[PDB]
Amino acid sequence: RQWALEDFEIGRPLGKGKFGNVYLAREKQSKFILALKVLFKAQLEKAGVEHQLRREVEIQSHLRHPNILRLYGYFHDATRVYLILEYAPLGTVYRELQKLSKFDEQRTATYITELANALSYCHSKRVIHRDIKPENLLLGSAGELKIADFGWSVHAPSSRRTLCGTLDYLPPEMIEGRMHDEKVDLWSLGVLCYEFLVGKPPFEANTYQETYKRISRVEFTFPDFVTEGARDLISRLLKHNPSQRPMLREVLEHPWITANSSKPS
Ligand SMILES: Nc1ncnc2c1ncn2[C@@H]1O[C@H](CO)[C@@H](O)[C@H]1O
Repeated sequence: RQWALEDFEIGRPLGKGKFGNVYLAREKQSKFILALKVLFKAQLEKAGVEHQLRREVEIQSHLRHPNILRLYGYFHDATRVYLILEYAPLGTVYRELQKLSKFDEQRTATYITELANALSYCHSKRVIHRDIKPENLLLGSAGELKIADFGWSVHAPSSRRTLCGTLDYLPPEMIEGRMHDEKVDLWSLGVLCYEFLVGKPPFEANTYQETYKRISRVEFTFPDFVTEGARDLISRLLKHNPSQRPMLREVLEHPWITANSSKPS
């Protein structure tokens, strides 16, 4: 229940983040393989994330889902923060997107279904992720999608804010500073589905200021190859009005999703 660094053997780095680095690790006692994410307190303090970390650790620990990355434990070096995480052999969706350039409809539909299932579970338990991007999505050995990086996640409805980072996956309401609900995740689902098929985010721009306008205006276009079934789901998800956005169940039962999805709703 209480861990120390000595209990682990550290391997190659899985990932780097401004706050920290993620390492492959093996628990000595069990030979269990897992990902160890290392954060210095000092980097952490300057930003007011110390409370943010507490929210991430608590929510992820008590959540159990096939499509949600598992947090096994946490401990603190003097002074470093260590997170013990499930290890995903197939890596990030973001990496997969770079290699394939774009995802086929069958693969896209499956990720959405898995995402939707995980989100339904999250929403049921009163959790909203609020930050869903391919960099935050991991792949299981079976190749199943697993959601991760719950830091920005919070209980809703809530007012938690845009200043620090890229706006590509943020809803108009969050960027505009209006209070937001679970619908924020539905918007994210719409952005991801578009990015998977097109290979780029719908509101992507050279400029932060320009992206802000695109999101607020909600002006996006479809390449010719995107199917009408795909367009319909995307258009429904990307709605300036959160109330107009469909429920997760609606997404799961959508004809395009049902037809092209390997995994059942
Ligand atoms: N368990 C893990 N397996 C593989 N990569 C991971 C894991 N946890 C975090 N990462 C990587 O480290 C980054 C920081 O969380 C992620 O965006 C991802 O690239």
